[PDB]
Amino acid sequence: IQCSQRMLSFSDALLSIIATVMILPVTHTEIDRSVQRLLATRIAVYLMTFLIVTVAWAAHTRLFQVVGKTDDTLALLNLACMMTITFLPYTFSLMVTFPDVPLGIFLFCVCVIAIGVVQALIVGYAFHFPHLLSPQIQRSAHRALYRRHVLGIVLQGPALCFAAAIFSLFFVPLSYLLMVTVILLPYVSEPLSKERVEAFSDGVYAIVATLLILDICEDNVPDPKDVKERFSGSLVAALSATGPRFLAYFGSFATVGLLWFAHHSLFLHVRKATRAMGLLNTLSLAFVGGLPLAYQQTSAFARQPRDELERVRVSCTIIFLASIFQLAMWTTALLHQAETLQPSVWFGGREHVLMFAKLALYPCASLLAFASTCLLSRFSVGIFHLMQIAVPCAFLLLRLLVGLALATLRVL
Amino acid sequence: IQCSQRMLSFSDALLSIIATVMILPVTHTEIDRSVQRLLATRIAVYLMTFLIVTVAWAAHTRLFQVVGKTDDTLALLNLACMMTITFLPYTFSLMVTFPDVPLGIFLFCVCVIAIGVVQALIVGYAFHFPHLLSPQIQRSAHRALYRRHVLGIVLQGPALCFAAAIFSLFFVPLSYLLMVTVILLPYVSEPLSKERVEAFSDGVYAIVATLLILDICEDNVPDPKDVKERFSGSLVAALSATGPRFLAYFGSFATVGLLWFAHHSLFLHVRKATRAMGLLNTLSLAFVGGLPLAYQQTSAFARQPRDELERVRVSCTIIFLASIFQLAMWTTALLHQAETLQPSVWFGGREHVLMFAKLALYPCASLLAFASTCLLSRFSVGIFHLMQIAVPCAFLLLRLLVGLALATLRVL
Ligand SMILES: CCCC[C@@]1(C2CCCCC2)Cc2cc(OCCCc3nnn[nH]3)c(F)c(F)c2C1=O
Ligand SMILES: CCCC[C@@]1(C2CCCCC2)Cc2cc(OCCCc3nnn[nH]3)c(F)c(F)c2C1=O
Ligand SMILES: CC(C)CCC[C@@H](C)[C@H]1CC[C@H]2[C@@H]3CC=C4C[C@@H](O)CC[C@]4(C)[C@H]3CC[C@]12C
Ligand SMILES: CC(C)CCC[C@@H](C)[C@H]1CC[C@H]2[C@@H]3CC=C4C[C@@H](O)CC[C@]4(C)[C@H]3CC[C@]12C
Ligand SMILES: Cc1ccc(-c2ccc(F)cc2COc2ccc(CCC(=O)O)cc2)cc1
Ligand SMILES: Cc1ccc(-c2ccc(F)cc2COc2ccc(CCC(=O)O)cc2)cc1
Ligand SMILES: [K+]
Ligand SMILES: [K+]
Ligand SMILES: [K+]
Repeated sequence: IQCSQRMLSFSDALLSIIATVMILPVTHTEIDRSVQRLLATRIAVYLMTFLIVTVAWAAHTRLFQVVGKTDDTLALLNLACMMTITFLPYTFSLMVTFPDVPLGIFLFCVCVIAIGVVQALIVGYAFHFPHLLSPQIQRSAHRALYRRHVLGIVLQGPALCFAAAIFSLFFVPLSYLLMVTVILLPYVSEPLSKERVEAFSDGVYAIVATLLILDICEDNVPDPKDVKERFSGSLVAALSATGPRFLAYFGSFATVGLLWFAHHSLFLHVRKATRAMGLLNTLSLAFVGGLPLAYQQTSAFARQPRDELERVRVSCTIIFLASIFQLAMWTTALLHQAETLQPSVWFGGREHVLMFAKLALYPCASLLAFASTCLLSRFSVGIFHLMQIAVPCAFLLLRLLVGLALATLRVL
Repeated sequence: IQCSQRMLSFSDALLSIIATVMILPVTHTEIDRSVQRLLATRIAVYLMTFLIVTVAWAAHTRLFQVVGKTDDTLALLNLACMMTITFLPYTFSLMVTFPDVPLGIFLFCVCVIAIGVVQALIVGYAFHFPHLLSPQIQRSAHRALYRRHVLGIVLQGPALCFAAAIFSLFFVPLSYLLMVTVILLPYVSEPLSKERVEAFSDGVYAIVATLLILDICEDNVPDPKDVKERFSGSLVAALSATGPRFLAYFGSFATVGLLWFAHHSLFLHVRKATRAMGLLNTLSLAFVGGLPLAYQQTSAFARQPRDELERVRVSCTIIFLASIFQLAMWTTALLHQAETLQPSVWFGGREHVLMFAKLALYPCASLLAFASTCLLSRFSVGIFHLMQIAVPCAFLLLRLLVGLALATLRVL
């Protein structure tokens, strides 16, 4: 019997890595209609894999809410569960690459079944040793009903996927129907641990922020032969062609760091996060993962000014979605502010307006940038760059801006 | 004023990613003397970059031990510090690629100076607002002397690097001397936060464990055209050629997960980790990062049985080092067991022998495998595979094995 915080932290790290694995094929896509189709397919695959892995992570988190403590065998079983979960993105990609081949569907169903079987073994071991359960379960009137219930919840997905694996040899669309039902039913027919959500979001933000520096380190280190031959021995000339990559990395890191700053400030005032906030956070992270692609597109070559307008608009849309989902989380938590928010950030509270401005800095900025792309298109990219300069400073002097707005309201 | 656990957790995630960025060029090296030289250079670069980034992380951790709580401006300054640290591996690689070009040394010195300047700004802001400091520092009557000491500690590195940047235009070896002095002096002339060490190790283990699955997802998804052309439409035939990659991933994940299990069990019984344990943990993680390369080599083609012997021996050496440094950490903590270990794992304690066996499972296994590579070489790879099967099971039934050993001692 031992504490289980570090094991779940490791689980969150692994699950964030597995959720964000599928953004690498997107950011590595080369910048004609075939390229656009490939990019759309890769974006769709990334979104679906992120949603699936986040569903698996949510199931894991609400599984280990029941299993209070951990043990050596529980740690090994959790490691096995993590290994089985790590195959979700690759196997789903193989599935969607060959939709009419039953082998891909069979492999996806087998992966989901393996995850469910390991989780069922974990639950069975936990209930066989009651000291590992949470005190509420350890004391529950009918503890074994909770088992009959947790086994059903855990094994519902494996059963539907097993039936889908059956139907893949006879009727593939039916396999698709039950496979989508696996993810649909738990939400279409409860609080989520705030520590797990915080750790998953921190992992996702850390991974997304440092994608471009990883890529630059892997590829964009100048080669001495090319330095002495293409750039005539001038290392600064060699690094000049790499400059757009550095600018894209700086922009992506600044944006993702500021979004994480807003998220961190939001969650420092959350007492307990409902699953609606969990869904909104999942959507926010899914759209945050697309920021490096937007920055790569904007920093890329501009064949025509219309291409620059389109890329600036796309980047603004991605930023707007990624931040508006955080704003939606904040409003949803405000709806139940009695039990979800600290007294400081309640309606009319001390920090209410400050937090509102902190979470609305980015959506409004993206909205005005997108509006300028249609009204002041001649300066579009310029104002976009101005935004990249304005937003961090607005974060630096947010309290001063809020005080100025309060004074303006006071004199009005 | 707000709590600073999540900000430091994000910092640990970013720093682990930055520390482990440089193993990707190693695991992408495909395996005549030119290839060996390239692999040796890449391994040396990875080790040096990992050591440098771990030094930066240690400086950050012992910086934010002084700065107790955090604020909005402190969070933004920490983000800037993280961004400046993210350029250490790339700039060091550019430095070592062009040793005689002063530009690389100048860029490395500039990066270190920027990190130091941001940290000095953080310290100055913290001391200007005393409520952000730790209570020890807050109640101290020598706050000015404390500020002077932390400014000196933070800015020592920037000054030496600035002088090295001066000497790069006049005497490059002198720049090398002061640049190595930057890392040498703080250790050649104190406890380290256990949470920070745990988070950094968890990040490193999660990154190293899932390298091969990331690579497989990026590259090893079969292409429909090649599936229908090179494998005559047989998807199982296409996946068969990918099988060695899956085996290497399974082996690497199993080993890294078991090493993390031993590390987690070790640190669940640590009251406070001294910096000697920090150095040993740094070495252990540095050698853990080489496991995917060893597994890739072993799973690769065997041109000659001698090549298989050499690759098995290299993998065994890497595993032995990665686990023997954990064992050395455990023994060092046992030296000061009064203040570093819980009473259960003291000499003659309840869990002492169990933890000893848990941390010595892997070093002894690697040692016997390496010995068999010289005594029973005919079966070498076989016993190596047997080890990959034996060690996890030994972890599953470790308590039973320890009880059997205790009974054997009892009857003796
Ligand atoms: C207060 C201003 C500087 C703060 C900032 C920190 C603020 C806290 C979070 C981490 C990032 C942010 C920021 C933004 C940048 O955007 C510029 C895009 C390139 C470009 N070149 N021309 N137009 N755009 C940025 F470039 C930065 F370098 C930095 C930093 O170091
Ligand atoms: C209990 C035995 C299996 C445990 C293990 C899990 C147990 C929970 C913690 C993480 C590891 C580990 C493991 C190791 C493997 O490597 C052996 C290569 C075989 C081979 N080599 N060459 N031909 N065949 C392994 F292969 C596994 F499949 C599994 C698993 O599923
Ligand atoms: C054979 C391998 C590949 C997969 C095995 C999956 C099958 C055997 C497992 C996975 C989930 C399981 C099901 C989970 C849910 C229920 C509801 C319960 O009231 C009756 C048993 C039943 C119907 C289980 C039967 C067996 C089951 C379908
Ligand atoms: C090229 C530019 C950007 C780099 C600037 C770094 C230089 C100017 C800074 C960085 C660290 C600084 C030094 C670190 C601290 C001390 C100790 C103090 O008792 C005297 C000043 C002195 C010696 C500082 C002088 C200026 C210094 C060397
Ligand atoms: C209803 C059902 C469905 C599927 C499986 C199954 C089948 C194969 C497999 F590999 C693993 C499992 C799941 O692993 C366990 C599940 C439950 C239990 C405890 C139950 C009790 O106490 O009666 C222990 C282990 C079992 C029961
Ligand atoms: C001696 C020295 C060394 C380096 C710099 C320097 C220079 C540029 C820069 F951007 C930041 C810094 C460092 O930033 C601070 C330094 C000190 C203080 C506290 C005041 C005190 O007691 O000296 C607060 C912040 C300045 C003085
Ligand atoms: K590459
Ligand atoms: K990574
Ligand atoms: K990668």
